[PDB]
Amino acid sequence: MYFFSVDPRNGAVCGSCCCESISARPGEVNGVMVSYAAWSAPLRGHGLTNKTTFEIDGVSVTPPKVSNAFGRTKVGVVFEGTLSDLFPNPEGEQVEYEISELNGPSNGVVELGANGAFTYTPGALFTGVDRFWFSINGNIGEYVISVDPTTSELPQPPFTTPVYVPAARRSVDPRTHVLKFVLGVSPAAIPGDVYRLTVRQVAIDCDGNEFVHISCYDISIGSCG
Amino acid sequence: DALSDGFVRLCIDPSLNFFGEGCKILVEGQMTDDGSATPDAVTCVTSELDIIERFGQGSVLTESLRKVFCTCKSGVSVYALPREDASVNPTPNDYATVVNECCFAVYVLSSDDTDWQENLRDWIRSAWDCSKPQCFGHGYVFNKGTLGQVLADGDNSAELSRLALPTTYPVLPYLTNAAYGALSACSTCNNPELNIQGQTFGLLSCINMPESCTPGWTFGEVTQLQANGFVVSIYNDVTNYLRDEKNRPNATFRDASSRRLAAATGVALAEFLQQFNGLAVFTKNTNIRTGIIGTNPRLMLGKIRKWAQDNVGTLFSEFDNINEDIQLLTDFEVQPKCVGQPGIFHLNMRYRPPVRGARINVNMAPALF
Amino acid sequence: SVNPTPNDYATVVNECCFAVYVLSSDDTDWQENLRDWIRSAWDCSKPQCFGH
Amino acid sequence: GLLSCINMPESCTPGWTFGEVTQLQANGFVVSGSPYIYNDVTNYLRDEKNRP
Amino acid sequence: GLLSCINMPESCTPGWTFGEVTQLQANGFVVSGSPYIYNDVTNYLRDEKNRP
Repeated sequence: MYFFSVDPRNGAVCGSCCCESISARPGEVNGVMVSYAAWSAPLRGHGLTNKTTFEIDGVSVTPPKVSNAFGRTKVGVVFEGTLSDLFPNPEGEQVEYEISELNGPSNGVVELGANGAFTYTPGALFTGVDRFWFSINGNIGEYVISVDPTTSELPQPPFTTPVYVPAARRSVDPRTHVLKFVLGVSPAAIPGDVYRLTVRQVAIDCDGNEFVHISCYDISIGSCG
Repeated sequence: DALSDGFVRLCIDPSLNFFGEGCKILVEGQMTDDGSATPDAVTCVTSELDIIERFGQGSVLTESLRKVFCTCKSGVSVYALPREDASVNPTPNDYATVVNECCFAVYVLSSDDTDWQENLRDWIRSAWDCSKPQCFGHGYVFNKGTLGQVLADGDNSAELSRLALPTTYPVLPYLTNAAYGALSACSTCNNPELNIQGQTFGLLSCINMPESCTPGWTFGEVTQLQANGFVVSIYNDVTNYLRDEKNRPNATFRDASSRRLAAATGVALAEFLQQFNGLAVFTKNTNIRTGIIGTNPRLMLGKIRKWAQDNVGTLFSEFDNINEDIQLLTDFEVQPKCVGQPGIFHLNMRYRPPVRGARINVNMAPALF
Repeated sequence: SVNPTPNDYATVVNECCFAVYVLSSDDTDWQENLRDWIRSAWDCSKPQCFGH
Repeated sequence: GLLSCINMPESCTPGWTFGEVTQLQANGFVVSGSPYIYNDVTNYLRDEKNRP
Repeated sequence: GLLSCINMPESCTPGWTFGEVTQLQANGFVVSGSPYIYNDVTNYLRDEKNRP
């Protein structure tokens, strides 16, 4: 659990510009707590509010080699798919595929064929979305399947970004001025990449007005811990 | 040949280089498109070989960096910002993007346009601000014109060393300017105490001006220039200050030596204070325990004072009332305790440039027997 | 007569050091080749037993 | 390290040249140039997995 | 500095005159005015950059 303290804005780790540092390993889902106690306590009021805003920007991305793919099968019916038209294998190289058991399916089982073929049998009595993470010759990508409840269809979810912050897992403790949130890292994040997360937290005075505060953290996707 | 074994491995190369470069002067000037290089892009040029088809043949920058490439034989890391062309003087330049945190000690701007000079001034003063990231840059610019104009066409900026030139000066102005800066850098970029004046420490090598009888600025004009500011040639390597916030006399920030030594003290104290990171600083009971690395605000002030009592004479001069010149106040001390937060401190010192020699009025009065 | 270019100089003369070299020709190519060879008795990636 | 009793027939070209030597000096071997010995190391390059 | 075993016929106007002599010397080419040699230098006039 990361624990950071905010500057109380008195002109009183600059690193490169201002933003802090957060190491991260591909696949992990960690938690971060930032204490606005230093900044919001002198402003005697009603503490923070639940109006945080997060934004992710990449200053080092290393564009992905493999690509992703979608799927819209039905309930109970088996699904078939290929894994050869994903990796463009520019220079002549073995196309050895692999399905990591750490990041396999969630409500089914795959059957990796001999040449990039796979058979996805969804769990009986199950309708929704599922993902899995393949590794085509060291480079990792994801395959998403949408199992539909045999009526018509199911919408298309967004392919998860390398570094993300979950939709609704943030919280604020106005009695201690602490913001809790989660940092999710895709297994497809390439080591060495560096992303930037910017936060805009709003405190409130005893009359219902607002006090804005902006900060960053540089998330370094590093391998081996 | 006794070298077969593999123990010694020798490379007999004439053009070797060992020096730790440093000394990162920047040159700015318009260009001709002959130079095959991206404009508006800082380029740490090598020695001559990569020339005119890198910055623009013929144009001002060519001669400027030629003089600079001249002068100093070894010691500097020349940097060039080849601005592009367009009562014309294409100078517009708010470009803190192209030139940024990578910091340059000396600056030379080969353009008499007031606006360009003032923009460079602003950029340097921004760098020289209380902002925690510091590099302490200094610039050098030229300024021709008549006495009235030269006086009028000036300011208070002490971050430049605006050079004055009469409207008779044979050599093309910017030329000398470059040389000036060049010499200074390569000379002082290790010893800041040195001051570039007289004949031995400061004579511009690459000038070769045609000799005459009528010099230029007459004695009166010389006094005007000197007192007011400008560095009329070289002699009197001051930076035009003449004033302060409200009260005019501020002798301290007059000499360039003072400015370089002040930057030296700044970087020294910055690289020194960092041994107070971590530490743990008790500020309520003021009683560090037994067996825990820690310090108290009073102890910190003591340390700071001890430090400032060693560099004296070499960086500072005497520190008249040490009890008042160096003050360290904690956040809680000044602010009545509602808005106080442990960790914040305020240090304030009193810079006094080491007094140097100056005029020695002589009054020899002969007599007999 | 199209004079020959005995370029190789690697195997013909291995690391057998000779103080003085005497080329008897006007072929700019031949001269350049000998130049390159002697520019190997003064490199870094060898014991450099030299010669002019 | 000068192997005394070898009396090798003097020649003008070695076996392993500089490259392949430099190569198997990183890889532990006991390359010999009369012929003298140098780089008297053992064929040890790596502990259990951490090679360096 | 004498090339004794040459024995060239006689002097009328030996090759390069003074001007050409000095020009080639500046360009780094030994001139042999029995012709004695002088300026026994090599053809070296400039490094990566530095001319003098």
